[PDB]
Amino acid sequence: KEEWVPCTKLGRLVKEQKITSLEEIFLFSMPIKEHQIVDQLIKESDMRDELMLIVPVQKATSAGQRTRFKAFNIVGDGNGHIGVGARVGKEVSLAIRASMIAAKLNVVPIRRGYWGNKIGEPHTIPMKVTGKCGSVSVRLIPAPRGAGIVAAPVPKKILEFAGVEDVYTSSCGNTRTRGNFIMATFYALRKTYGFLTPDLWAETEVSRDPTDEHSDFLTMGSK
RNA sequence: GAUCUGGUUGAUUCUGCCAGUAGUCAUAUGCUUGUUUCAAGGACUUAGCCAUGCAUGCCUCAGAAUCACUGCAUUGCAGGAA
Repeated sequence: KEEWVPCTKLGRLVKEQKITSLEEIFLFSMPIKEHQIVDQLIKESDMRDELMLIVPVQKATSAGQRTRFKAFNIVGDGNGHIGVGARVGKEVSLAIRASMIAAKLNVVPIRRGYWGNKIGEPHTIPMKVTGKCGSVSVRLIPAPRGAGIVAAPVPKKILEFAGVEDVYTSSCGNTRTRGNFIMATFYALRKTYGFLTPDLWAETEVSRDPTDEHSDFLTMGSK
């Protein structure tokens, strides 16, 4: 690795021990634009990467074609973090790198609940949801203990990395376009904190953004 | 186990069929085979045609005994065929 010097207010606060988790970030809903902030606050040997898809892309020109590779990369942790990203390069290893980097800036937390009696730790989404990308759409359905992941290959990875165990699924549209299939399943998971349930409502006391709190630091850093 | 993949373009997103995939006391047809338990089997086309043999008879203490029938006894007794 070649070293990090932060260009963001956020990044400074992460690079010293003030912000010690990604849930502080997630709360006040600040954007992450330096991949090193996800590296810093998530322990190593607990991230699981992999490449869902690598694929050629062309364009037409005079004399012949022009070729550019492309790639999809998915990343996350079984405590409820996941992201996805896809990018392009004119060589192979390029697109690989650029995907991984992208993916670590679309990290989003995932909420889990129960199907029935509340015992143990949550193994399943609390509700039905949907996502749509392109024509192809995806629906995720709660299921009881031991039901397991009943899904196609493509979705099953998304779910497994999230920390969702038992589930069921179904889809419509052309599911054979893989890039859209991925992104659909991703948009699905997101919306479990996008929906409001009697578990919550209470009008919680709200808190100041880390920037306000730690403002002392960031002033000195300017000088 | 409330699931999918390949094929229309120079490349992309759809619609839509074709092809792949798993069962079936559901039948046929090739290749192949060491032990044991269990079990369907001329229904599909022709409810078309049939050689030969067998497939429904029955007697007890208790309906009719002169077998010219059998045993024992010697003029009676017990079996008793068709």
